[PDB]
Amino acid sequence: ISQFSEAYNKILRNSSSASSCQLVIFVSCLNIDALCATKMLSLLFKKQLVQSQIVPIFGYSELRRHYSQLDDNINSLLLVGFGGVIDLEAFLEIDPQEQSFRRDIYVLDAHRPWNLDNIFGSQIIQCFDDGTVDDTLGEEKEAYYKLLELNDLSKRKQRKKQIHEYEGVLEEYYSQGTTVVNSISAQIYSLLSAIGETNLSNLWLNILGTTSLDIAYAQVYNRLYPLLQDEVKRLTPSSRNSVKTPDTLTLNIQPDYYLFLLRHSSLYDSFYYSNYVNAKLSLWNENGKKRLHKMFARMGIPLSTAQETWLYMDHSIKRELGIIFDKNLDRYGLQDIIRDGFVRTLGYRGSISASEFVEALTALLEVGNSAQKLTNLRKRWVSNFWLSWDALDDRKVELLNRGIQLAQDLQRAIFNTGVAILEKKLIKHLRIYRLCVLQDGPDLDLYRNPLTLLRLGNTLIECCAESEDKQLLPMVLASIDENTDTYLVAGLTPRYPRGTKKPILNNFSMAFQQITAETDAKVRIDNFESSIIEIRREDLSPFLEKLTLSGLL
Amino acid sequence: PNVSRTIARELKSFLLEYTDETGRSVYGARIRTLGEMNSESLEVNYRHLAESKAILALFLAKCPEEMLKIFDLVAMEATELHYPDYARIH
Repeated sequence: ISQFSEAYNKILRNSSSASSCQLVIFVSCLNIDALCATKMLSLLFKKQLVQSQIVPIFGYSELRRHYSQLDDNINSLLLVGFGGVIDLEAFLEIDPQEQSFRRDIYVLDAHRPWNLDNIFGSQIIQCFDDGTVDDTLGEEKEAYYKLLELNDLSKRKQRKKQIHEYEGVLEEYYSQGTTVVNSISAQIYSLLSAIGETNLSNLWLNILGTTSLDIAYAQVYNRLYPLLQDEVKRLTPSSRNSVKTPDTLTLNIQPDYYLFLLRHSSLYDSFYYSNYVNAKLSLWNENGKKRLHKMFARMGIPLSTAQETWLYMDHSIKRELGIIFDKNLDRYGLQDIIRDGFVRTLGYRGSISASEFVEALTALLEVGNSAQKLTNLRKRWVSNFWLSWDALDDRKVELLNRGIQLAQDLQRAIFNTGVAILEKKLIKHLRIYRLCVLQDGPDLDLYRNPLTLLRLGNTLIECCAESEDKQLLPMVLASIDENTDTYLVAGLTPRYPRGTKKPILNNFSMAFQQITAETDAKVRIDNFESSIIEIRREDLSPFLEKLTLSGLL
Repeated sequence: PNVSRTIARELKSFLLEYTDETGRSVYGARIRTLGEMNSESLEVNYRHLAESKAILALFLAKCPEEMLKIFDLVAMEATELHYPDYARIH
């Protein structure tokens, strides 16, 4: 509810001291956006050389272990991606200490709607709600100034009728789907441009941030291109090349493709594993696989030349890469492939597509790495976080490729198993919504991570619906290996075929909390996201039955 | 001979719009097959060629040599109209 620059000067005044400082910025959690945000944030701190702690939090339940344990001198705290949904004032408590409260916890979140207790009643925040939903948002505005603090019998009856009158519309709010408005990174950059830093790798961090989520919607991002492209116009390494030159040597616009790993993998394998194209061409089917080859017969690209790594393909095919696709792809309905994208060239190393980089980092997060076992695993993910954090750095590229050799493999897993599902037609159309469960599969170790099931769930909800009449219906998935029937189940959102009228607001967040409040059968919201929960095989089936009814949508 | 060129004008007609088993041109589907497989062997049944005309079948039992060279260039023409490419393939 504040100016970004002024919130900045506040976090400046409470910061620098002897001993320095102290602030812990919480990077959270598994979302690439977090990295994108906190890296340019951390670089900004290093600019004024302000000491910082930075914590890799996984579990939402895990945050309590930290904040309740170690705090001493820390008067100014910062947090990322948490608290937009569940309020930490009740969750942490707080317990006001010393107006002009000593500690300011900044909470940065893209999630909506905000918790009601957060924005109004200033204690721990210093909210980041600005500027996306301001709004009004008159529904939260009347939620308090009316409620607080609230012949005489008719005035009591009138008063109470008014109270429930506000409580109904208030109940409409805060019970709702969790949907990201704008990427937190973008706003950190809006905060950053007011201070005056135009830095190139910074901007690349923004591009990374925005393009973190294009796998899932945009939704506003379709109109974020002005806010990026203009900035790309606010700077330039040289008016003209001047090949290369070995330095600056920076990012530029190119006809990029939702196509998967075009530059770091072989072309044919790049269609065959791509996510958008899995769908339209029915590639899980042997009968459709051929249709790809017909694409190549249309392009005049040899099959043998399609099998070869993209660095080494002939030059003629490169110069025709932006034409041939226009000549052909239009006929297959694949006409939405070509985006205007961002590509940063490091020169003699190669170039990297904005999206593919994100595929590298995601790749890093799950691989390349009774409560003791889950804690130890979540711990392994915590360590792995930094292995992924390092790849963002420019000076070490040598491990970034270790991401990509993984990002390929994962797909080779994911695709494979994905097909293993469609052969058995495991989809349960049900009535109100679509649902699935993986009872068996190869290498569930890869599927342990929330984000792995976010991407498999994504290629699957993308595959089932082209569309593909009728009625985009949200999907459900489940997997188990070890940790005694943890059976991780993540919520999902429907995918429109590039024509998106409504955000549609994932409802699993609410539907799960209704069940936690009913019989709560081995239901665990331990994962940071409201869409993803844990379950046991003993209680999963009654849970599934209680999921089927009553349907909130 | 140049007269033989006119023969091509006939055999191309045999190459695409010829049908059998209630529609669904077979040789069109072979060209489509390679085609995708791009195995560069187009395959023509002698039964059908002899079914349309015995005059060409007689040319196969007299002088296959130069006639296959006349024929396969036209096959390349048919693949050319069906897939406006393979100037780069074979």
